[PDB]
Parts: sequence; structure tokens; C-alpha cells
Amino acid sequence: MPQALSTDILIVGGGIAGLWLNARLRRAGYATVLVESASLGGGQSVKSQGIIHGGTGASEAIADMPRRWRACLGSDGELDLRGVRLLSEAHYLWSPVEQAKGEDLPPALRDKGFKGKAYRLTEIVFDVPDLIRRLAELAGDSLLAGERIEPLREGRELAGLCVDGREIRAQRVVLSAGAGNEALLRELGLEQPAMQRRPLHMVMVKAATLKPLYAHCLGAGPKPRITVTTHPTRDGQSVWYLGGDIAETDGVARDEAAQIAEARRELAKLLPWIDLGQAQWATLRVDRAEPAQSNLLRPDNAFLAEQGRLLVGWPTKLALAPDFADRVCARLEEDGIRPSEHAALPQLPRPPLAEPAWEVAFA
Ligand SMILES: Cc1cc2nc3c(=O)[nH]c(=O)nc-3n(C[C@H](O)[C@H](O)[C@H](O)COP(=O)(O)OP(=O)(O)OC[C@H]3O[C@@H](n4cnc5c(N)ncnc54)[C@H](O)[C@@H]3O)c2cc1C
Ligand SMILES: [Hg+2]
Repeated sequence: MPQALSTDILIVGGGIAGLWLNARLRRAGYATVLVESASLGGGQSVKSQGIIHGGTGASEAIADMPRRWRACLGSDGELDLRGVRLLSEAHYLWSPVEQAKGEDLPPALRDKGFKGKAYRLTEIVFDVPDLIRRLAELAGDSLLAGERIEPLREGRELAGLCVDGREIRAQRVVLSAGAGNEALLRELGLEQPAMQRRPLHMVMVKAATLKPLYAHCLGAGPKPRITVTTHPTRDGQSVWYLGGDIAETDGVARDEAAQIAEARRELAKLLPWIDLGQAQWATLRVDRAEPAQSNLLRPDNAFLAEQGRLLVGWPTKLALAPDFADRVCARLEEDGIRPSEHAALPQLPRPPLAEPAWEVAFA
């Protein structure tokens, strides 16, 4: 028998949404346990491009995100993320806000061959592994590696969970397990809220010759043709990580070589002044985990649902993790749930941190 535990809020899943919420709750005086079955940040989060989007009824929530995340890096934000690494102070639009010129242009667009125009946004780009590291620090002793989860009932009521045979009692249980939310819901005998999986086929290029770039390339059409972010590697090279429309439906249908070949064509057109002849190339397939369209959604918002003492959801964007936290805290607030008194947590087995794919795919 492992030592039984007691807290206020028990969170399942240590990606950005669970970790951010955990940090908010602890800051507000709640006791928590956060349960992760693999590595923290290791589903979608560390695989994101790290861009904090900010672009109004439903669309209000997203618009305020860059300001909110920025605040956290200083003295007066909703979390203490001071000393978290930004990859870039700005993300850019790139066409054929501020119009950027001369040495205000991103390094990769300073070339004389750069025709067309770039626009600087308030949007920010975070080093996600370093973000996750800090949120794990803010978690303190709440963090628990646990693989196998069962419900802990009191009649029909959900009193907590049994994690690797350990009973953990809690006033609420929150499922922030990404793609794992579906099977956890089934484990509780639930089928709502339903989940969808929208795959991406992301491309990574690694070379010594790359110059920093954080941008959506627009042709015609609302959506980015490609989305570039630059990621430094431990050995002193960089990696350009490519999302956008190249990583969507037709990218998904292309195999690795066809997807790489498509990526080479497009970089030769858009950034011909950067020699990729010595570059290494890889791709990455990953599913976005979202509420199904069959749920009651507001689009540019986090999604949350509940059944009894169970709260469950998805941020939809990494950007919107603070909105996911707000939605949980307003339920707690409306329901009158306050911090109670609990024994200190013992020593617990701790989940590992995830590495970014650019360190694993080449190194
Ligand atoms: C390629 C890509 C690029 C993206 N780029 C951006 C971007 O630039 N900007 C932006 O705002 N958003 C972006 N997103 C969206 C963003 O990544 C997600 O919305 C967000 O990271 C999801 O956070 P999460 O914590 O809900 O999910 P996850 O990060 O998937 O975390 C879920 C966690 O739960 C754990 N878990 C699963 N099952 C169980 C279980 N049974 N028991 C215990 N733990 C479990 C997992 O191991 C995982 O760590 C991107 C997504 C992808 C796929
Ligand atoms: Hg472009």
C-alpha cells in the first residue's frame, strides 16, 4: 500500500495547460497534485512553434494573450516566468503593427534579394522547453509520475483517483491530458466531451548557415503558406521548424521524402540567399488534440466541460493556456471551492522533462 494523499485539485496531464493551471492554483493558495504518465511537455507542447498569437466577442480571449504572457516575464504578471527564454521578441508577417526595415528586419530577411515587405507583431516566441522547466519549478512538490489511473468513487461521486494503486482524494479532478483525455474519459465511463485529432506534418531543417527567422509567409489567402520558427541546438547550429499550410492536409498526405522535397522547393523560392546544400532534413507527424465540433465551443477560446467534480478540456492553442486556467478558476470560484487543510506531500516519483524533436531527430 502506497501512502494515501489528499489535496484540493488533482490535475492529470503535464503539458502547458496542466502546468500553467497548476502554477496558478498553487499561487492562489490551493494544494495540488499533477500527474503525468510520460514526460512533461512531451505531447503537443514541446512540439509547438511557441508562438503567442494575439489575433472580437469570442476572439477577445486570444487578442489579450501576448500582453498577458509578456507581463509574466516581468514583475507584475499572473505567473512568475522571470528569466524564461524568448526565442524572439516578435513574430512577423511576410508578404510579397510595424513595417520593419533595414536592420529592424529579421536576420534571415536582411539580404538585398529580399523583395516584398515584413510586418512586426506584438506576438512573442517562447523557448518552450525552458517555459516548461520554469512551470515545473513553480509546481514544487506537486509533480507525480503515474502511469495507471482508476476512478476513486463515493457512490456515484468522483472523490479522486487511484494512481498506481495510490489513493488520492481531491475536491476536484481536472483532465488536461491532451490527446490522452479521450481514454481517460472512457476510463470514467464517459463519452462527452468528444475529441478530434487533426494531424500536422511538420518539417525540420538543420544547418550551420541558417539565420534567425520567426514569420508567417502569406501569399494569397488568409492562412500562412509556411510558418517559420528558428530553434538553437546544443551543438551551436540552428533548426528551422516549418508549419503552416505546408504541414496541413496535403502535407499530411505526402510521405517524408515528398514532404522534404516540397519544403526544399519552397525555401529555394522564399529564402534563396541561405545555402541549404549541407542541411539535414527531417519531418514530424503529430496530432492536435481538440474538442470535437459537436461540443458547445467558442472558437478563439480554451474549451472546458464538467460532469460532477470532473473538469476536462483543451486549450486549443498553447497561447490560450492562461484562458484555460481562467475557465477552471471561475468554475472553482462560482462553485465556492476553497483551499482546505492537508498533510504535506511525501516524496513522490517525478516525471521527466521532454526534449524538443530537433535534439532527438538529428542528435
Ligand atoms: C506542431 C504544432 C505546432 C503548434 N504551434 C503552436 C503555436 O505556435 N502557438 C500556439 O499557441 N499553439 C500551438 N500549437 C497548439 C499547442 O501545441 C497545443 O494547443 C497545446 O500545447 C496543448 O497543451 P496541452 O497541455 O493541452 O496538451 P499536451 O501538451 O499534449 O499535454 C498533455 C499531457 O498529458 C499527458 N498525458 C496523456 N495521457 C495521460 C494519462 N493517461 N495520464 C497522465 N498523463 C497523461 C501527456 O503525456 C502530455 O504531457 C501547436 C501544436 C502543434 C501540434
Ligand atoms: Hg512569403
